Amino acid sequence: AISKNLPLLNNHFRKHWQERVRVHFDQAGKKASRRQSRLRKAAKIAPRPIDALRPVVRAPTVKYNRKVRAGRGFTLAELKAVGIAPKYARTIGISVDHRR
Amino acid sequence: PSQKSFRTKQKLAKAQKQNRPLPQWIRLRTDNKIRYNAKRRHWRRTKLGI
Amino acid sequence: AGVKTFELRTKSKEQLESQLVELKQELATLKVQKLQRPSLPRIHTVRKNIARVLTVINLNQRENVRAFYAGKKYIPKDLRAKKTRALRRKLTKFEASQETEKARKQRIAFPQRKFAIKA
Amino acid sequence: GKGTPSLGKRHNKSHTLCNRCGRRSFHVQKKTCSSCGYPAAKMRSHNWALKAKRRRTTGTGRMAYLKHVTRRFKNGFQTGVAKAQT
Amino acid sequence: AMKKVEDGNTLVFQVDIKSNKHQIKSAVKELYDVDALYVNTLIRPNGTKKAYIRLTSDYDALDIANRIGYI
Amino acid sequence: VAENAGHQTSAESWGTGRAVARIPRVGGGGTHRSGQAAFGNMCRGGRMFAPT
RNA sequence: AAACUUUCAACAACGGAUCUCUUGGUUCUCGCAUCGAUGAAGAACGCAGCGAAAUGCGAUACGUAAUAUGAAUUGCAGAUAUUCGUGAAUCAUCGAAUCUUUGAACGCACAUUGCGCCCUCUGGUAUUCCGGAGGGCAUGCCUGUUUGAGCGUCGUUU
RNA sequence: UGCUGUAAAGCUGGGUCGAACGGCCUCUAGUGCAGAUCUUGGUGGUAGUAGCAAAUAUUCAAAUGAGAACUUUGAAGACUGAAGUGGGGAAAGGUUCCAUGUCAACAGCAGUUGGACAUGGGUUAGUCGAUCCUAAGAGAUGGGGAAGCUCCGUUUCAACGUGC
RNA sequence: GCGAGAGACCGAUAGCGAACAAGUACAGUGAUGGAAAGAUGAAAAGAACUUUGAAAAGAGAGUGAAAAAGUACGUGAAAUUG
RNA sequence: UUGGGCCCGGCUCUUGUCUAUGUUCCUUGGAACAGGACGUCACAGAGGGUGAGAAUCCCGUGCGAUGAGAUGACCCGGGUCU
Ligand SMILES: [Mg+2]
Ligand SMILES: [Mg+2]
Ligand SMILES: [Mg+2]
Ligand SMILES: [Mg+2]
Ligand SMILES: [Mg+2]
Ligand SMILES: [Mg+2]
Ligand SMILES: [Mg+2]
Ligand SMILES: [Mg+2]
Ligand SMILES: [Mg+2]
Ligand SMILES: [Mg+2]
Ligand SMILES: [Mg+2]
Ligand SMILES: [Mg+2]
Ligand SMILES: [Mg+2]
Ligand SMILES: [Mg+2]
Ligand SMILES: [Mg+2]
Ligand SMILES: [Mg+2]
Ligand SMILES: [Mg+2]
Ligand SMILES: [Mg+2]
Ligand SMILES: [Mg+2]
Ligand SMILES: [Mg+2]
Ligand SMILES: [Mg+2]
Ligand SMILES: [Mg+2]
Ligand SMILES: [Mg+2]
Ligand SMILES: [Mg+2]
Ligand SMILES: [Mg+2]
Ligand SMILES: [Mg+2]
Ligand SMILES: [Mg+2]
Ligand SMILES: [Mg+2]
Ligand SMILES: [Mg+2]
Ligand SMILES: [Mg+2]
Ligand SMILES: [Mg+2]
Ligand SMILES: [Mg+2]
Ligand SMILES: [Mg+2]
Ligand SMILES: [Mg+2]
Ligand SMILES: [Mg+2]
Ligand SMILES: [Mg+2]
Ligand SMILES: [Mg+2]
Ligand SMILES: [Mg+2]
Ligand SMILES: [Mg+2]
Ligand SMILES: [Zn+2]
Repeated sequence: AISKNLPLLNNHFRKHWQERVRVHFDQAGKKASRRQSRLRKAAKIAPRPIDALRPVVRAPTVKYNRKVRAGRGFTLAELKAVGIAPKYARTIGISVDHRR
Repeated sequence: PSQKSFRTKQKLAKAQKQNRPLPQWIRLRTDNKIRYNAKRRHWRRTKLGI
Repeated sequence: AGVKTFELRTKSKEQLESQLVELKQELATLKVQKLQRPSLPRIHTVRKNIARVLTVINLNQRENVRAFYAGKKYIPKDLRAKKTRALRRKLTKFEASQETEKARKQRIAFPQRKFAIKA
Repeated sequence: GKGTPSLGKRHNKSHTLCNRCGRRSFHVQKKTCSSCGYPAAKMRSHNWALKAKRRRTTGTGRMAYLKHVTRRFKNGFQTGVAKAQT
Repeated sequence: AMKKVEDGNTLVFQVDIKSNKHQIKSAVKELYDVDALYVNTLIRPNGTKKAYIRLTSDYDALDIANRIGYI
Repeated sequence: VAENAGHQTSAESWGTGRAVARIPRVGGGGTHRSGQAAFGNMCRGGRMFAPT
């Protein structure tokens, strides 16, 4: 059961694993249908953009301080500084975050 | 037995009517594959289980 | 191929029931002759004629009940829509479109705008 | 005498025809069907007998009403009659 | 069956399985305008019901059989 | 192949002492399938070795 | 030497391999959301001019209506069936119907085609008995209606 | 019919046959059988062999038929011997009943015969049974358990008549 | 479940148990168990007729491209057999 | 900054109808759908059928065109009435 100078392995296959094997044969089909959904969503509301405007936020932790990324929504203070109400902002393609 | 229920006697009537040979004009139909009745039953051989 | 359904639809209750009786004695007479012929294909025609007259009688009586109950709140369940059990339990359009006065004020105050970018 | 001689004393049916499934599994003294579970409201079925589900399930009979639900759904559950073309 | 039409003044009919002797007696009166002395019924080995209808002495069953048209 | 091909049987080995190979066999009676071997890659109607 | 045994070849047997097919299976992907007390799924019994099964259907019974289409069906037979047409065949389509006895299965019961009761009509000299036709009578729960119960309890009168 | 290769094998003559198939460069795998008391199917020797020996027992003639140990009829000889090899039924079977036709298979010989095969016919009730009653028992309801499938209980801590 | 499109998949002992009147026939008191079974030919043209036979059949003949395709049906291996 | 109802469109879904070019010659064959010659169409040389391997014989395929039915407070574009 243990033989030769080999690494000791951890192969977690002692349950009925073969009943829970998900093979992604539909990767290309899902890519194509996802693109079609995206076209339909865009053509429904054109020329209004499909994406809400997102803020830019620093990533948390000491490992990702340096990076900056897209947040979830603009804070109430930020929208206040440009004179937009959050209820109104949500209707002109601007995302709001009451939590930040 | 002679003393039988209606439900029993009704099953025995259907069993008699299903126990007939194939009508011969059926073998003349186009693309016909049935040569004989394959569901025959003799009283002594196979029991009805009723 | 027997009687014509459009000719039957122009008849009264008494004329349709009278013709049904005549068709049944014809079918009864044919079954007596079937004892000796014995092959008698005309039996098929009379059997489907009885079905047509019975159909027209039943259909004619059903718009009479439909006309009686037209616009009423409660009608017989065989005259109601027969979509599915689940679709009948579903909220009506009026009930599904019900809205609180608070929710109606906010929908009106902030409709989805129509806009574009880069101008 | 537990073989051939004892087999001659078999003339008392333990089961008769079931009214629900018609199978001859209705235990006379228990008044229960060993096959469909009649007269219980639910049908007797077990996940340890998948072949038994095959024998009696939707599609093994006529489906005299589910036959047509797909065709009625496809037409949006129409009410009314077809209109003759001019 | 035809020996009964002649000797016993009895008409033999195939009858619906669900009908009783009261309904059979009425039916022959309405269809053939004839009075039944009695109706003896029977379910056959093939699953159909047979009725022995004896007519009263007012009617001659042989004349009725010709009127229906099977003798 | 089907995940249950060759395994839709309640076959049980007869054991030794009956002058037949110890392969599992179909139970019951009254059909010609009864007493026939099952489940084996060498058996007619069994599942293949290492099903795909 | 025959016969017999064995081997081989030819032809013939026995048997159904091989080859070649394939309206089937298996696996993958894409799309959709639609069973039932308005009685489902399932069961039993029936139904055709001549059918046992399978398929279809329910006493309107291998189907009725409707829409479309446009000359068949076919094994045989046959129209009181049809052809420049309300017209052959058609689960082509399908929106109107029919839908036996059952089944969650619902008057009670069911190893019984057992036994009630109510309403309207009808036959037998009948509010009461017997017969027939049609329509009804399950349970839990919700809203409401009506009729009630309890010194639980309020007001008033001796 | 031969040729080539140490070989696994390849090619070829003749016969049969009837709809697809091969060489080479690569790819791929459910890829090679003598065995597994292997699996499924088929076939032998055994072998025209073991055997077809309980229940006393058959025979003559005619008829029928292509064909008669076995069918039918007659004559005889026998047996069961009324706790029957007689005449009915319950359970169980389900058309085996009856008539006509009929012999491929089945009736471990035979077959003109049959519980076989084919086509028809046949089961008649106010009084015979079921139906009704209750028995040991089974089991809804009101309730009480149980996550629940369901368990207990049978008038039960119930406002219990579809009353007459 | 419904509706589609596919494959370096299997090719009738394989592939679903089931390519067929398959969850059928059949077994079991019951829960359940559960097969075998595809292929004449382009077309039945499925062999009229004569003859021997009680008949089944055979021999002539006939159809067909082929009967070295006769439904005991394409090809028709081996065991086994004349 | 702004309410509601209908009417026609568009979108979505389903469905009907409509469409290029050899069956020319020779050989084999029972049959040409095989071989050869000369071609034609092709936004169609996918697939199937027809007496053998058929783009051109048939259905289809490709390209689109044009009707019918639906459906949508919670899709938009116009009208139109409040
Ligand atoms: Mg470790
Ligand atoms: Mg026996
Ligand atoms: Mg009686
Ligand atoms: Mg397999
Ligand atoms: Mg092969
Ligand atoms: Mg009883
Ligand atoms: Mg050669
Ligand atoms: Mg060759
Ligand atoms: Mg060929
Ligand atoms: Mg190649
Ligand atoms: Mg292998
Ligand atoms: Mg071997
Ligand atoms: Mg073997
Ligand atoms: Mg042997
Ligand atoms: Mg001997
Ligand atoms: Mg002996
Ligand atoms: Mg004698
Ligand atoms: Mg004696
Ligand atoms: Mg007899
Ligand atoms: Mg014998
Ligand atoms: Mg013999
Ligand atoms: Mg018989
Ligand atoms: Mg009595
Ligand atoms: Mg009674
Ligand atoms: Mg008691
Ligand atoms: Mg309770
Ligand atoms: Mg496929
Ligand atoms: Mg198979
Ligand atoms: Mg198999
Ligand atoms: Mg073959
Ligand atoms: Mg002769
Ligand atoms: Mg040949
Ligand atoms: Mg051949
Ligand atoms: Mg052959
Ligand atoms: Mg050999
Ligand atoms: Mg074209
Ligand atoms: Mg071809
Ligand atoms: Mg050419
Ligand atoms: Mg082609
Ligand atoms: Zn049951």
